[PDB]
Amino acid sequence: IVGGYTCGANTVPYQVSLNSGYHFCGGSLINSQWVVSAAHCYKSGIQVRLGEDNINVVEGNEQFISASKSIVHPSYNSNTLNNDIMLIKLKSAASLNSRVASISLPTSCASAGTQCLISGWGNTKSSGTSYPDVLKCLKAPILSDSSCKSAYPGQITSNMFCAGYLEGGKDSCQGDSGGPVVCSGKLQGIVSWGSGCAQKNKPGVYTKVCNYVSWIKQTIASN
Amino acid sequence: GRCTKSIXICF
Ligand SMILES: [Ca+2]
Repeated sequence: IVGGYTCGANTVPYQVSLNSGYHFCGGSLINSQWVVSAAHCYKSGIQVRLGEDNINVVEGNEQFISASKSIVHPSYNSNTLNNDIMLIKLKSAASLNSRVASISLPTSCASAGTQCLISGWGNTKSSGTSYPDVLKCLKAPILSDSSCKSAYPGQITSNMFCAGYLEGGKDSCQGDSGGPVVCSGKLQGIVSWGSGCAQKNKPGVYTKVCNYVSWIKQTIASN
Repeated sequence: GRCTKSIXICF
């Protein structure tokens, strides 16, 4: 997260870190057994780390749970990044408490201008590389269809949306992929892609979770 | 260029 702020320990209790001997992506807890992340974050050997603040220190409140299923959307296209969503099933149910909690799925799509909270342990610099120990947060608005397509012509599908700031300086970045965009208590977005981070006229692009609620429910119910 | 925001994919 570039241009954001320190969230504070466990203030984003649905935020998880995906770990393979290092943090490589985020995710969002949607019930005691299931995490939503990005399809492009798929790999073998994922350990889900819940209740994290400082990802490099055992502070208390952590739960480390192996992924038992990692389900990439069958129509994920690795070239266009359309359908960039993955469900992870935890080997055992997380213990839910104030510091580890699920986030609600949307009942409808959000509109342009709606403030959202984007969080993660990604790069904090738009030029070069600095990775934080603690969770970073950013408040960012959803952009209109017209500004999103203007920014990225021929690239925005119906399953994507833009959020952030066209003036530059504030964005998600490398290491934030898979993490939450939460708007009025609903998981509307998954950190997916963009041209660089926090660049002028190049906002972040996010998987449009409201298009996948039915698929998520159907997939969980059958697994 | 467009890239995913994972550690450590660009197009
Ligand atoms: Ca920790």
